[PDB]
Amino acid sequence: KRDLYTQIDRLTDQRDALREKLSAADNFDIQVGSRIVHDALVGKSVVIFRTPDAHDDDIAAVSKIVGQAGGAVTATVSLTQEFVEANSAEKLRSVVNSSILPAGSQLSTKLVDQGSQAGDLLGIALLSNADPAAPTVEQAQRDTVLAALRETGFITYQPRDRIGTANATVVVTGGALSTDAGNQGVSVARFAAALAPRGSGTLLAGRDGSANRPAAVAVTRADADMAAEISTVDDIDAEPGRITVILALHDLINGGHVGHYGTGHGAMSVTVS
Amino acid sequence: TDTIAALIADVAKANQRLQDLSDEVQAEQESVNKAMVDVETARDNAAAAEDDLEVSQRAVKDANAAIAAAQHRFDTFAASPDEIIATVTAAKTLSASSQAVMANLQRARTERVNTESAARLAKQKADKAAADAKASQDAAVAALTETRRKFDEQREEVQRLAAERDAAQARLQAARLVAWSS
Repeated sequence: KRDLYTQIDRLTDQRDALREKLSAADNFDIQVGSRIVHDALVGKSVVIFRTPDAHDDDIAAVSKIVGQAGGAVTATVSLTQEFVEANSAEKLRSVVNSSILPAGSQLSTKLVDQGSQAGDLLGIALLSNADPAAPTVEQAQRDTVLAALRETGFITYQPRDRIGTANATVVVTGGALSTDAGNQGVSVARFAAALAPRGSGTLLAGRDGSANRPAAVAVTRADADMAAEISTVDDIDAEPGRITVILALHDLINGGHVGHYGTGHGAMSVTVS
Repeated sequence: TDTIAALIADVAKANQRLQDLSDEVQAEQESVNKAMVDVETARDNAAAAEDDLEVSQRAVKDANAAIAAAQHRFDTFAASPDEIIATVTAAKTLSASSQAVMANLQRARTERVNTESAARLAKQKADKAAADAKASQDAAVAALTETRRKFDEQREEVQRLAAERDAAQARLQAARLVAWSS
């Protein structure tokens, strides 16, 4: 068609109509969010991990929906830039492989990268093993692991005292990574995968663009081992993505079913069935 | 009420209590001896658990040093135009091998840390059993001295009563003779 003016007006009117429908669709989801996740996490606790590129509003939305599900958030641990860049790998492993490991607790000896080892030790400190034979970590023992990782600049956490044990975990990232920040994808994907066996399930949640390499969600989906260990959400920036974090966390705690959700590359569906 | 038959029966009841306290002193002395032995075995176990911990701590110290020594070779190796192209070519050729050497040393180090972790828990359990053994030896020693003081108290009461019975029997035989002589 060579009617360029009438094409611009028609396309502007189509785009504006879809924007209105989309605002209403997102408002529908906010208003029924508590109905969707009703009793999804009753009696259960979640520990939240967040990366430097994660958005405050996503963490707050996940934490609000956890509460709507009848669940509690034990703490929000921020993984510092010193951890995710992976340039302090040996300093990290010298802290993890020290007497800070609670007495009698055993570190995994399979993967020795700093991401896997940090998630393994923080899984011991902050999560409850689905296996009753595994040790129950004391409050003083958990605080020791946390203070050592905070003095060495790997983590930041709220609240600073009396953090309880959690059933499951969410690791929240931002969107797409710049190629120069590619180390952050692998370190956080391995970090998230090592938390999976230490509790009742880990979900790795990212904003739009996280399903593209080199982001953690994409690194997870492309690695057969990690894609089988943790669940992922690639659109935590949107309300359907935030609701799916809780619905897929429910699936992990009750049955251990792993899925890859959202609108991006490698997502098997938008949400759980 | 003040008859010699009643006084004799009073000595017999007091002496039965004294016999019972003597029997408790002997039984509690055996408990102190048994507890004394339990303390020495628990203290030996705690000293053996400290040796297992020291051995595992040394092994951790060695594993950490082997990682540091591998990193020192890789760092010193990295440290002229055609010579610098050759250093980079050699380092890039051996890169994946250096990673595999390091992964092997890191895994070995975690395995030593896990052995030390188990040993730390065994040392804490052995110390708790040694402290619980001492708590029992102390509770048995204190119970023995309490029965020993009740025994000493009863032995003096039995001596007092037997001295009265002996004096009354001596007075009875003397009074019988003064009456019999008249």
